[PDB]
Amino acid sequence: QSGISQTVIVGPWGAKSS
Amino acid sequence: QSGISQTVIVGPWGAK
Amino acid sequence: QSGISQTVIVGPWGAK
Amino acid sequence: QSGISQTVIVGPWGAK
Amino acid sequence: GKAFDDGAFTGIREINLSYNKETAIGDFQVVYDLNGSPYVGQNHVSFITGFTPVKISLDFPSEYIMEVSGYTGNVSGYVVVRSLTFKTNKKTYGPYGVTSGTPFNLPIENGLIVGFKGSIGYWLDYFSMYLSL
Amino acid sequence: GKAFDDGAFTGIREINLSYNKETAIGDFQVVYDLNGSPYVGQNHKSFITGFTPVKISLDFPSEYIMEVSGYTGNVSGYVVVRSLTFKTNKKTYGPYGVTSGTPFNLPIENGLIVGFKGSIGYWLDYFSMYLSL
Amino acid sequence: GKAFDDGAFTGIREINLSYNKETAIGDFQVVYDLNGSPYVGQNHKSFITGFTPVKISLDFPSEYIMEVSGYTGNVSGYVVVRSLTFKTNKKTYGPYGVTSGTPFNLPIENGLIVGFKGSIGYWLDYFSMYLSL
Amino acid sequence: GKAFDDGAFTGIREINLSYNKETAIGDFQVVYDLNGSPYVGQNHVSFITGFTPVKISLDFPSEYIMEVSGYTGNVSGYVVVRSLTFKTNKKTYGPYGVTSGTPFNLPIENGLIVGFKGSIGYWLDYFSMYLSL
Ligand SMILES: OC[C@H]1O[C@H](OC[C@H]2O[C@@H](O)[C@H](O)[C@@H](O)[C@@H]2O)[C@H](O)[C@@H](O)[C@H]1O
Ligand SMILES: OC[C@H]1O[C@H](OC[C@H]2O[C@@H](O)[C@H](O)[C@@H](O)[C@@H]2O)[C@H](O)[C@@H](O)[C@H]1O
Ligand SMILES: OC[C@H]1O[C@H](OC[C@H]2O[C@@H](O)[C@H](O)[C@@H](O)[C@@H]2O)[C@H](O)[C@@H](O)[C@H]1O
Ligand SMILES: OC[C@H]1O[C@H](OC[C@H]2O[C@H](O)[C@H](O)[C@@H](O)[C@@H]2O)[C@H](O)[C@@H](O)[C@H]1O
Repeated sequence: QSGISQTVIVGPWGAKSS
Repeated sequence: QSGISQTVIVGPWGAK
Repeated sequence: QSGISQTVIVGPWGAK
Repeated sequence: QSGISQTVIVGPWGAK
Repeated sequence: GKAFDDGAFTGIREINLSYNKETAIGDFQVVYDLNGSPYVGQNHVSFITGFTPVKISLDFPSEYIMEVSGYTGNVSGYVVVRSLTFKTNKKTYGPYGVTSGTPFNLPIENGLIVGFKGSIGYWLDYFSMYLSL
Repeated sequence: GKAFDDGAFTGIREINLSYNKETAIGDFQVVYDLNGSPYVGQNHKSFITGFTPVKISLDFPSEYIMEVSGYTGNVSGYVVVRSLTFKTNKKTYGPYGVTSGTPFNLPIENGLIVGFKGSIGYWLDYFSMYLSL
Repeated sequence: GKAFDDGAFTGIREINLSYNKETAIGDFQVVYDLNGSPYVGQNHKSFITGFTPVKISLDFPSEYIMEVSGYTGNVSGYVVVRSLTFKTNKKTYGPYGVTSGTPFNLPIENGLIVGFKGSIGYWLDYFSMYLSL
Repeated sequence: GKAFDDGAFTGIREINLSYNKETAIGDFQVVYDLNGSPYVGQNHVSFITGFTPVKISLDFPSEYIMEVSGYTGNVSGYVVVRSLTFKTNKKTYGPYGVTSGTPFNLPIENGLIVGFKGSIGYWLDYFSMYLSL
């Protein structure tokens, strides 16, 4: 992995990103 | 505190 | 619970 | 990312 | 309805649910993954029958749910989950049911759904989801 | 719009945002808690002005958000967040903005919102939330 | 030896292990808790016999492990785990095996041990632990 | 000694400590990562002076700690951390200090060190680490 901590991310709400 | 593991929980959606 | 985030903490090593 | 959940793992202790 | 709580697991392998084009979501059962082995969750059945069954077999572990959306509405004086849609990184499953009422959606940027809990009487009354990395 | 990503912290102390009763949400800024100390995040502003400011001061740490809801909809041909409401274990803040369009809501049964990210052009185009235990 | 990986669960209810006062730790098996139900893990046995079995029955969920310690040493040309000790918030179990060699210890201020993995040949070659909140 | 608690962050960019090869570890300070930006942690200084400074600059984010090990033991009547070593996926830093006494080591298969807490009087009395995914 990398040295960056990660967490759960919900969303996004609004304009579509995917 | 408790010997029970825990998790994030979202909801509920629907009847109150 | 409270409004403070938690994390796993291992230790301590050294004096009691 | 895969569909497999992850958790922190410490070790190993013993043979290498 | 009768409450249920599946708990948290390692992942999701398959979802079996049933619906009715005139009412809402009926039965609900999940086949989770438990440390590499399939684990069949208990089958939460409706009090009645006449539903159309659906089987969603995910190509675990490369395919997984990225968004869950649906509608909650009134049926026979009860607020219940009338529809559900599951979007994975490979396909969209649904919508299943009736898309009338109040919408809701849960898109995930980072993390996975690892468990379900809720209540089912005649139809799915409500539900929550367990989230983890 | 211009994208932003505050990242994750240990809690939330205060939220500052602006809206317009005829358009959508404009500016967004948060004062997070960082291991017991206030950490002032950057102010993410709209490319324009004329918004009504609002300050949400939480009685940290006994008071925390339990549910976030709002509305997304079309404005000038773009899809944006038009309204937001913050419900804590002690009070409800909002709604702020135009309660028109498609509703959404995120109730938290167990966990905490610890960060925000999104995009703002003339208005808030979209946003996500960091959740942790 | 033969590698094993139990995976992650909800907690620990019971630990069954065997040792030899002259060599090291042999068999290793755990009864985990899976969302409120006991779940018996595979029994990981030594290639040989002659060990003394030990059952550590925890008063789940009020009693849980707070520290694991032991000794790793050389036995007949192999580096193995020669001894283990489990300390819970209620008492201390062990030491079991031979308290000789290089010591190691993992105290936990916040969190829980929810799984085990390792390898067992004639004796316990090595092991790791899964930690979670 | 005087207790300290830095809390949890996003990662580790640089470690600055001082030691005395004939006694133990003295000063301790960490430059953390806070969502992509450097965050200079408070400097935890020894009650006395005369230590040798050491700077550990990590090639963040491609380089990170995989194992922390060391020794504890007495210096006069007090038990303290006599030595420390930091192994990353690229280099090994140390050992620094008296490599004698009671050994300890914490290898990490999956996860990251994201914070430190402990106590320092004349020397580093003891310490703990924050772990996260
Ligand atoms: O799933 C929704 C709802 O189902 C059950 O009750 C609905 C049922 O009640 C009867 O008394 C009425 O005659 C019939 O028309 C209704 O459909 C369940 O008992 C209830 O709690 C709720 O779950
Ligand atoms: O927030 C919605 C939207 O804002 C920008 O576009 C709106 C508007 O910006 C003005 O500066 C221009 O004069 C006008 O032509 C644009 O329509 C942003 O560019 C867009 O991506 C989106 O964020
Ligand atoms: O870090 C270890 C220790 O530091 C302080 O005590 C040091 C102590 O050493 C004695 O030999 C000296 O005569 C005396 O002046 C010093 O106080 C600290 O007080 C102690 O709690 C502990 O942290
Ligand atoms: O547990 C330590 C060690 O155990 C095994 O080695 C002991 C003997 O095992 C077999 O009988 C083999 O025939 C002999 O060569 C060997 O001495 C195991 O094979 C090791 O990998 C290791 O686990």
